[PDB]
Amino acid sequence: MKTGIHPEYVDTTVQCGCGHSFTTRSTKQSGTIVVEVCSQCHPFYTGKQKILDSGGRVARFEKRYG
Amino acid sequence: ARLVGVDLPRDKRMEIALTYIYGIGRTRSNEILAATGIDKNMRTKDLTDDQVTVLRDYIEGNLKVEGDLRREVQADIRRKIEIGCYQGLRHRRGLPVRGQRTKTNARTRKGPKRTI
Amino acid sequence: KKGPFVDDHLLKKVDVQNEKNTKQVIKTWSRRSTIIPDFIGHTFAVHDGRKHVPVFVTEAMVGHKLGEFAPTRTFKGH
Amino acid sequence: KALPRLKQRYREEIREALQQEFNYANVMQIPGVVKVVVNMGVGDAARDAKLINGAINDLALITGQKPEVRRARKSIAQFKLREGMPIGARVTLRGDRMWEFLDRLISIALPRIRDFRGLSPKQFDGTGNYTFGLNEQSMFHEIDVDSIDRPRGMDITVVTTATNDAEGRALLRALGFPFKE
RNA sequence: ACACAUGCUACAAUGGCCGGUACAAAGGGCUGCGAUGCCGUGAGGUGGAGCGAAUCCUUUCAAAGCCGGUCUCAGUUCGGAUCGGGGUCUGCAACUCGACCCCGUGAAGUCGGAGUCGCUAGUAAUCGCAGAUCAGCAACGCUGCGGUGAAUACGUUCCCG
Ligand SMILES: [Mg+2]
Ligand SMILES: [Mg+2]
Repeated sequence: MKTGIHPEYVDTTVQCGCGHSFTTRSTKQSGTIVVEVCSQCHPFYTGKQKILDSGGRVARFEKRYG
Repeated sequence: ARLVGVDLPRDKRMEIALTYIYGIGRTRSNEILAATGIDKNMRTKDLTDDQVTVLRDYIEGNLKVEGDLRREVQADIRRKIEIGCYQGLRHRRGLPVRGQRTKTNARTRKGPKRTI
Repeated sequence: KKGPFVDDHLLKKVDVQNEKNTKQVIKTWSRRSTIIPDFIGHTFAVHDGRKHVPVFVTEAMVGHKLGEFAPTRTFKGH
Repeated sequence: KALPRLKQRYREEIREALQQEFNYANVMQIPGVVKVVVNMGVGDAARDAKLINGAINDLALITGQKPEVRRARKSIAQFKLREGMPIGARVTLRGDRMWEFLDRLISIALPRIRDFRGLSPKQFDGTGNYTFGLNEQSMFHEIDVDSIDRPRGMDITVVTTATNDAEGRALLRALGFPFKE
């Protein structure tokens, strides 16, 4: 690494909404970062819901009734 | 008062005040404010400093703070875009999402009535 | 608000049909609605003015009228 | 800490998992991440000389390094360019600076990829190297939403010593890289 | 997607939002207007005192304006077209095809150039009305039609008859 052409570095605590906490290095000088996703893949549930959201023939029938 | 970055009305029912956001509907705002305790009768001008803090803290549990919904929806769409589900390529090329009209109507999604 | 048009012309026919418990095509100019569950199990003849397209029936199908499936025109792109 | 959390968990969990799944019959033959490079793309050049500096600043505070700019290797007529003009930036990360970047990515940025629904596992080259493109910009919590002026997306790729594509696929699966089939 | 027309909605501080709030001028009702109250956020629904009527019904019956809270001069909280969906309405029939409230997406338009047009006394604007024509609604254009209330005036030289 060079002398000072890069930003500073300091410990960083990343706290999530559900209560989870991570510790890692970053560039934020505040030392604490609030995030909206914990160590759990909400992507999984989002995909599980939107794979069901699909469907056009079932919708046409569900509307048809006859 | 001010919020985390979204502008809200002053004397409109809390439901419509929070629904004015592009990503929150009327029923969504109602069911979100009910859990926090902000009845739909009280207005946005008579709120307390803690009523905004509790609202922000709750809209992170089930739903997402304004900036968080902004960092949800667009790349939600972008992921389901090709090679994802057919709805992706339906939304990309500006095509009826649920099979709306194409020529005679549905000009809202197709664009303005250009003077051609 | 599940009380829309009753479509008596088709209600009487499906009644006389379920009185015998058969599954046949109801030949009638019924292109109005099939809201009531009494229409389930039986088949009808859509009258959009030009022709008819048969379809199968079941129980989980509730929510539209009888003619709003495919318009009087056809969508093919080219 | 001495070693980042990502490397700490990798060196044992992912190593033993990869070994038990594809026993290479010799140590040091297990695929291990070599380097992760982020390429900030441009091409509006010849019309604005400030967006390049803006994108450099964007790559800054996202990667703890000084992004290096690439110059046009050849002038093009259709696309207005010129030999020697700065077109595009990149940042290469390796070691602890790569592990921290990757862990922060998988933990915030991917979740910050707006409502991340998954990624296509077909984005793999012939030698087990992954690549994925961030569309608009700033999928991290380091650049302010108000400071963000215009979308300047980029690409991020990870290169490892994987002989085949299945090796890199399994490595990323063991890692926090969710895939969708 | 248009050349055009008696020509709504609007373009905002002489404007908007909601909770509350007074007067009157003043048509019609036998296969119809339709109240206290219960059902709804809304088109509406089971029901019906009253009614050939200065009564009851459009409720004891609106608003501009009026005393309070606010936006602080902007494609916005004014503006509602279009759209997906709950649908309501009268109709055997609301799909190519009517009217309406509501959940959401939220467009031209920042008082419009050359030009053209109404108007001297309760006249043209700034808030209002509908019966029959319909079983059903385009009805915001019509046939009848209340209220508050100013501006100006050298003369027919000038365009038109
Ligand atoms: Mg979380
Ligand atoms: Mg008639």
